[PDB]
Amino acid sequence: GSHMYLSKQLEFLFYVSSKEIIKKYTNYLKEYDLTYTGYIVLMAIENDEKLNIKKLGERVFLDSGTLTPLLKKLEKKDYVVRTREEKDERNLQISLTEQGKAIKSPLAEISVKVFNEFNISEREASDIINNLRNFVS
Amino acid sequence: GSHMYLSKQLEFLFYVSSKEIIKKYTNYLKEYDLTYTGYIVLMAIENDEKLNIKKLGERVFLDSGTLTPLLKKLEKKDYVVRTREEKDERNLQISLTEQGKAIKSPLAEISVKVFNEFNISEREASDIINNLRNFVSKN
Repeated sequence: GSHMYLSKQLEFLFYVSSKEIIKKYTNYLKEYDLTYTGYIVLMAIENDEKLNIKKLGERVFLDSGTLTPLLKKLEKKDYVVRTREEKDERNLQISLTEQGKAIKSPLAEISVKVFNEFNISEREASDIINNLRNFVS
Repeated sequence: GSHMYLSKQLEFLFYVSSKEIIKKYTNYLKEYDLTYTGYIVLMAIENDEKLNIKKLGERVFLDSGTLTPLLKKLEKKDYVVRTREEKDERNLQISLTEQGKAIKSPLAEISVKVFNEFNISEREASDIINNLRNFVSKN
């Protein structure tokens, strides 16, 4: 009732919620040699798209400290291509490779599998969506 | 139907709410030279508790990869200490120091400030709480 108690409950429940979700993603993704964050990046890059490391970090809310080594990892696995620009070799363009393009869409099956494990009704899921949408406004 | 649709919305919204939340905690934690994960570890350890890096890792959903460096960093700040119980020295315990249990007092003020920023009603907050409590409870 006090905002102190509600805030501690919100803190706890958002933390555990997101961590339980991520743990399930990590389990499904391990056989793809992917982390949850690597998954998020591949899904965020739109297939015919070329984009800057800074624009990608904004879309996905990661700083260059995290993205940079992640991209090299993805580049090693041949899911992303990191092409240095002609004039400024510092500046990098990021795009999906052919297999990076392909493994999206088996990866697109994973979200259904993760959330079905929580066994909530469509109604409960719609309530959570409406809760969180209003929350993110 | 709607399972594919609903799962994408849920994924997105849990991802973005977590980023928005952590961003606000990070702001308030600058003062204290603590990372968000640092804050979470300090609050998770009850003032007079001893526990394994395994068990602490369970609680805060962190593996040794990430916890090991975190603990040594908190230990050099003098907030935590690592000890082995004489009954079984194989068990490496972690517990809070005196000044590690101390500054948990001003840190405990942060959560109210963070969630106040979203400007939701007590009814909305209570409903979020009830819905997430239902979600988490089946693990």
